[PDB]
Parts: sequence; structure tokens; C-alpha cells
Amino acid sequence: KKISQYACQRRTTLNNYNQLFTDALDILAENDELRENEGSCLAFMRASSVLKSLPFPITSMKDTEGIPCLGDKVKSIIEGIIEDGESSEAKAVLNDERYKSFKLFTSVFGVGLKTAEKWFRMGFRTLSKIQSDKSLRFTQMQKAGFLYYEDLVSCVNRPEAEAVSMLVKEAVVTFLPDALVTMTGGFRRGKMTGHDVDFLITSPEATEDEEQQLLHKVTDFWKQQGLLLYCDILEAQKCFLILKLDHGRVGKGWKAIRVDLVMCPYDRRAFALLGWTGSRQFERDLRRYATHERKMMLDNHALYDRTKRVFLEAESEEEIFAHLGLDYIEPWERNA
DNA sequence: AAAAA
DNA sequence: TTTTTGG
DNA sequence: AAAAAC
Ligand SMILES: [Mg+2]
Ligand code: NA
Ligand SMILES: [Zn+2]
Ligand SMILES: [Zn+2]
Repeated sequence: KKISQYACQRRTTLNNYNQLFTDALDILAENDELRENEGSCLAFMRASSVLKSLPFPITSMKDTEGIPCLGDKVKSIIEGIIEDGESSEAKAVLNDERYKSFKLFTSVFGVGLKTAEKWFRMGFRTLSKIQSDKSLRFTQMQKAGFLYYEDLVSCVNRPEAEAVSMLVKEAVVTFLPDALVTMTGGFRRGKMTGHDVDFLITSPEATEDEEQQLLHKVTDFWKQQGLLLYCDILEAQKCFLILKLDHGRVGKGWKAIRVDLVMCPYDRRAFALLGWTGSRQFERDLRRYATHERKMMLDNHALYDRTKRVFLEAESEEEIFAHLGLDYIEPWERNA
């Protein structure tokens, strides 16, 4: 059948038969992100995403016929990999000094595009030279990023994610006993690793005040146990944390783990769950499909119909998919 | 960079 | 061709 | 301004 240009109309499981092509496309996309070429970045991310959905490996140029998001530039890259098993374009990016510096600097929690560019233009090339510099001033986020660097750069596995789930649930039910805690992100899509562990917290009986106070109560509780290594609460309501995960719950005997908690009103739980499950590409295409194909607006809180001038209600992800005129895609099929 | 407008 | 690309 | 998210 006809492969859609939208990730939300494709089933993308973790069994990628085209990793040789998508690893090269992911490097080219990352370079364009670093060079602030948003458009070329998006074109390589879409091409990589569509190849990830294929139930077979590309073995010839003829196999690319009728596949969307594969223009002339992308087909040249695929042709080159079929030729000798390597991408000369991706190899050049991997050896580029700006690309190497941007990957290294942005690997620090609290360092993005602007700070990485600033440090590179100052002549810095290593994290050791940045940390030991007497003139540089670091944000509270960067201080935590450097202090827990080794732990944060190693990836979180499923036993660790589960151990964190237990800590989150134990803390949450202490203040809201009827609260529902769901692991979202990559782990909900079936990944066996991740950079962090994400949770959606919601309560069917909590008041507007109770809902607002929960993340402050849970983080104060952890601060008292000496488990809160970093905390930033944002406006729903969410927090970006670093938690101390003791070895015994799954050297120094503990591991720093990046955790994100999202508190949402009970009614909006389907929109939040859908938004936080991801992948990033699946979310982008859901919103793009809603706008361009249905004249609808979708976000983590709601679904709005621009023609009917009404907000559409949903108690489940299935209901959101049905409002959009999409076949339901399971979370493990959203790895776009 | 690719597809829609 | 010019505009959009999550937002 | 910057970073943090899927
Ligand atoms: Mg995650
Ligand atoms: Na970063
Ligand atoms: Zn996260
Ligand atoms: Zn909204």
C-alpha cells in the first residue's frame, strides 16, 4: 500500500532494517541542527523516520520508488551507502571540528546550541578546559550537568527506570493516595534504554490546589531524604529533576538519574499522555497532519476544530486518533 | 531539503 | 517558483 | 537570552 509522509499514519517499531542509512541521515540532521539550518535538518529527520518504518531493508535504488520524504539529495546519500557500505557525507560531518565540539558540549545538562556556539568561538574544545577555566560562569543547571556528567551520559536501563517508578509512586501516593502514575517517553514505546525517565501524574479526585502543590511536596520529601540532586519546576506543571538512585533499589553505590514529572488535570490526561509518549517525530507529524489535513490544532492539553470552532473532548488516546480520522497507533509503534 | 501552495 | 516545516 | 520536553 501507499506509505504516508506522516509518521502518525505509519507503524514504526524498534526493529529497524535500515540502520546503515538512518544512522548516516541522523548525523546529517544533527549537523544541520547545530548549523541552525532547521529546514535541511527536518528533511533529513523525515527521511530517516520513513526508512525506520520499513518492514524490509533497502538493497537497491529501485526499492526507494514510491517512498515519500526521499528527494534527490537523500537518494544520492542512499546510493552512496549501497555503493560501498559507507556515507562520505556523514563521515565528513563526524570529522568536522564544529560538529565534534557541539556534540561534546551539548552532552552536558544545561548546555544547548547557544552556549555550545559561544564556547566553540572562545576556542574551547574539551570539557576539562571548560570546567577548569577561571573566567567562565556556569548556570545552576550546568553546575549539576558537570557534577553528575558521567552518570547522566550513561544511559538509564529498564531495571533503573522501574526502580525510579517505585520511588515516584511511593512519594506521590504519600500526598495524593488516589493518584495515577504512568511512565511515558521511550520506555512506554518499548525502549530498553533512555537518557531520562518520564512520568505523567494525574488524580481523579484532587482539587486545583492539591494538583498544584503535589510536585512541591514530592520534591521537598526527596530533599529531606537527600535524594534531590537538581530541581526546576516549570509552568500544566512539570519538573526537570536529577535524583539519587541507590544501588540497593535496582563504586559510590548510587547513580544520578534525570527524571521528568508532569502533573496534569485528570480530564486532559489523554492529550498529555499522547504528547509525552512521543517519539518527537511522531508528535511533530500528529500536529502537522491535524493542521494540514484536518484543519485542527493539537497540543498536549487539547484538540481544537477550526471549522466547527469547538474543542474536542477525549478520555483516551484512541478517542484523539478517532477525532483526527487516524487508525490507532500503539505506543510501541510510535518509534518514528 | 522535500513537499505543499 | 515561493512558503512551510510542531509549536 | 538560555535551557529544560516529547
Ligand atoms: Mg525520555
Ligand atoms: Na544539553
Ligand atoms: Zn524526559
Ligand atoms: Zn494548549
